[PDB]
Amino acid sequence: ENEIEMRICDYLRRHGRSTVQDIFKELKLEKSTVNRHLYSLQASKQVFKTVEDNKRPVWNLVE
Amino acid sequence: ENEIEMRICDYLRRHGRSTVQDIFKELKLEKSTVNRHLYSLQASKQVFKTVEDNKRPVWNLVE
Amino acid sequence: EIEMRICDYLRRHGRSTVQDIFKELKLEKSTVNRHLYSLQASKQVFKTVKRPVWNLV
Amino acid sequence: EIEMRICDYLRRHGRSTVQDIFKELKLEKSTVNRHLYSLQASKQVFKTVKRPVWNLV
DNA sequence: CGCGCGCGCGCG
DNA sequence: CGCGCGCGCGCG
Repeated sequence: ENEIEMRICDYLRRHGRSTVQDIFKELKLEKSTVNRHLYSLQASKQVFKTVEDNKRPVWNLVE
Repeated sequence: ENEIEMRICDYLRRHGRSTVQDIFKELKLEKSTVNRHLYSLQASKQVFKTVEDNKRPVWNLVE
Repeated sequence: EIEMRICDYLRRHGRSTVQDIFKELKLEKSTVNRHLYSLQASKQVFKTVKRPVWNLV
Repeated sequence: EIEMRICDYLRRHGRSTVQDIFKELKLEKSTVNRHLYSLQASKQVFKTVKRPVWNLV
């Protein structure tokens, strides 16, 4: 859903750098639902992630 | 939700042995939501699983 | 054991897709891939890319 | 390297919880556990149970 | 189409 | 409280 993606981006716009944990717990969505859209949004260059070895990816808006 | 668990058990009652795949695709729920309740239902002895090494667990009602 | 058979296929045929390997060895694609990625971690095999192509060392 | 330090702690102190290990080694619990379970798979260490307790061989 | 994935995990 | 988990994976 576009609505889910809107809410994910709005969360990132409000909070900045975040793991899937911060996002899904706040939005009250499944972790998997959020990750699906995070990786989808990464593909369309709307979000980006940084990953330290063996750590949860950290996400933020490209803008 | 109890409703989710009801639907999972009803699926199993109708179809018998199933992986999380069969269930979540039919119920239109996230795989994680279904697995959460499967493992919860396993704990309360309402469902059981069999697992061949390196394969998806197969689930069925205890009854 | 499975890893032995995989490395042996590679040792004989060289560059191979997972498809080449599982077809010959009569094994599940997922099984062969699980072992290839573990062998990759072991620095025993490597892939080129997808349709990855695998080979020894 | 981390696995070296873990096995060395075990070699010196014997039966240890992940808590014992990470506190001494100054490492994340998740890091130590990831390596213990890999060493378990390697048949290098084993656990008794939870609060698992770990030791060599 | 890359896929190795089992995973439930929320955990502080 | 066991937790190692990263995981997005839907894939045929």
